[PDB]
Amino acid sequence: ATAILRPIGLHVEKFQQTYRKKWRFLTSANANVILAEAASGERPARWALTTGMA
Amino acid sequence: ATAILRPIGLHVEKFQQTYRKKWRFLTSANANVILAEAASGERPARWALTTGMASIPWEYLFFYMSPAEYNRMKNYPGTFAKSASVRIRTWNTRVAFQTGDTQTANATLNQNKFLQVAKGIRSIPFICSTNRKYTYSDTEPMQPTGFATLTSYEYRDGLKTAMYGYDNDNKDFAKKPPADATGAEIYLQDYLTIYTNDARATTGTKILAGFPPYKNFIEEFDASACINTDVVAMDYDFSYAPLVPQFAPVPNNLITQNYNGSYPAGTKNEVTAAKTTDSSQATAPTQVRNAPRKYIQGPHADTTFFDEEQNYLRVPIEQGGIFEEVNVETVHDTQMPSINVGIRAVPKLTTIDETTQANSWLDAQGYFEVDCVLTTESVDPYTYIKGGCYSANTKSQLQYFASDGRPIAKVYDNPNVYGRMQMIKTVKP
Amino acid sequence: AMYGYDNDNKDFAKKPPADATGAEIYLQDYLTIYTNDARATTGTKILAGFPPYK
Amino acid sequence: FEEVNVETVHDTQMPSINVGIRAVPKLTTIDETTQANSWLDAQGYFEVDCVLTT
Amino acid sequence: ESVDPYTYIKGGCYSANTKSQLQYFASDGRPIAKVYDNPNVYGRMQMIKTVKP
DNA sequence: CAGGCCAAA
DNA sequence: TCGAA
DNA sequence: CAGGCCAAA
DNA sequence: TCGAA
DNA sequence: CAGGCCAAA
DNA sequence: CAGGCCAAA
DNA sequence: CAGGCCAAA
Repeated sequence: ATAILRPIGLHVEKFQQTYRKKWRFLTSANANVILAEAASGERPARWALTTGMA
Repeated sequence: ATAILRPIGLHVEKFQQTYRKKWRFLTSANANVILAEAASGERPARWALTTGMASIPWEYLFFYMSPAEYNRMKNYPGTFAKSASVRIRTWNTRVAFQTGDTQTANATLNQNKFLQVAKGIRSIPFICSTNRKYTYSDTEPMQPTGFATLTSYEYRDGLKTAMYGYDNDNKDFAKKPPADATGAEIYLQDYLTIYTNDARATTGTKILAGFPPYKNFIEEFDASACINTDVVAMDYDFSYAPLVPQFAPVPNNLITQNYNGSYPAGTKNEVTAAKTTDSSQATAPTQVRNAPRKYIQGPHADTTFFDEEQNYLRVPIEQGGIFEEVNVETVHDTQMPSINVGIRAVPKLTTIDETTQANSWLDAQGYFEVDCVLTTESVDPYTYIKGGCYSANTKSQLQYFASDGRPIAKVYDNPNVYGRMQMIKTVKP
Repeated sequence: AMYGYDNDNKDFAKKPPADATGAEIYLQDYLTIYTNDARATTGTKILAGFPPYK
Repeated sequence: FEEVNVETVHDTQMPSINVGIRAVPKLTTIDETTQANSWLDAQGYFEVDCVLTT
Repeated sequence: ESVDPYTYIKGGCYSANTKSQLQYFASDGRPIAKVYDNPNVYGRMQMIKTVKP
């Protein structure tokens, strides 16, 4: 029995794209210093310890 | 030495899409009858010989993509149709047991059934045939007796309407259900016609050659043994077929004063040339460069053709020679083969008093399943950092334009000249 | 149509039991595809037509 | 239907079987490019064997 | 990745019903989205209303 | 290419 | 183990 | 033995 | 490399 | 054959 | 020892 | 991945 028609489904077309970038970053070596942050609104007063990793 | 950077070039993204359709066509077996066509304007008086092979419109875009696919394809600039393919298979051919006439009909179980196929008739220099629609007689539905007023554009529009239905808001929506949805058949009504000069009104010297033997250029098969068989299989790689204009490049006039500078092309022909010929031999052929043309994208774009969608069903997909690129290129004229298929008329069993062809014919219909595929490609350059896609300057495209503003395009409906297609102004829809 | 009527029914002679006779049963329920009728729609319209159910 | 037993439940449905013969166009010619205007009568013959286990 | 359905014959691309997408919205109309700038709670990100540019 | 979506598997 | 693998 | 001619290849 | 070998 | 049911595994 | 916890894997 | 365009080879 020859099949003139078959369930070929929908004609769905799928596209793929890729994006490449190269960046150069300069980061300073900050000291580890304790800074006082005042309370404001919902934020309570807290001590802050900075770190040099960007 | 480590390389932190390398010439990675541009970020060009290429998309490929394919479109598949399956159509069922019914073609009647017209008789071979000579019809007189009166002279009108530039057309001289001519005798017309009808033939029963219906044409397969595989050179047009609606044959491959639905309106939704075409509307979405409009959103991808730089869309070039790379290839097309068509396969025609034949099913059981039907022949009437007996016609409406009953006094002399002589119904018969036995039947002779022949199928004619033509592939290169349109490109033959001397045949000068064309595709026409007839008006059949009441007593003999297989005997044409004239020509219908429907042009090729109207015929293709009606065929597309039969294929894809109407809009939901149209009042005639209930008339023609979508064949692409139902799987029904579509009666083909455009058939081949051979032509010859009508010497009756000619004054002076006359050409009395008659019709050319066009039967020597067509295949013919026994339709009884062709049940469920592949008859036609054609592939066509398009030389140049821009469906959507390329991305508009960044103009160099806003940056550099050098934009108008010239540069030597050498002996190479960088500009396409139009050739005008006269088959009446009253004037020698002429080749003209710098033909009137204008850009199809950019600051001074003229997108009349694509806005009019002439390439959907009014103009064939293949448009080589029409479109020029500013890139260092080579261009040659291109055309597509013409597929004609149909059943030969079956003579009635009644006897004939004199030696001549059949006077009456049995009704017949051929059943053709057509599977068509169209493959296209698209490009997005991403040349500049901001402001969307822009293409390179060398990718700028121009199209031939008439002095009155109408673009010039190929048409396959007119008969060929010198085995070549003819350029003509597009007509506004 | 498949199983006939009860013996006390007046219409018992109309439809013999197909399970007993082996006769056929004409089917009368067929599939129907649907699409929106945009003729009376006011404002934006959906003009997609029928889906390719084939 | 739910049970008081510690259970897992998911929605269920059955496939729909549709079978039938396509209409046969009449041999008469048609003046314009469109589908068939008249059709020959046709009937398909289907033997269905069904089993249910409980 | 991208997808074009071509579900219907005419009128451009239309997707299936099951592909319909909803987004969380505040009672005032501003959509809700993830932000990685605020500190985590329970090792989890926090949903917050987007601010109009 | 039918059973809770298919363009997922 | 509300298919069933 | 169909695509810019075929009687050319 | 406006088919394509 | 006992632990979120057993007539399920 | 980075992705909805780590002292679980 | 430079020489008459590159997203063609």
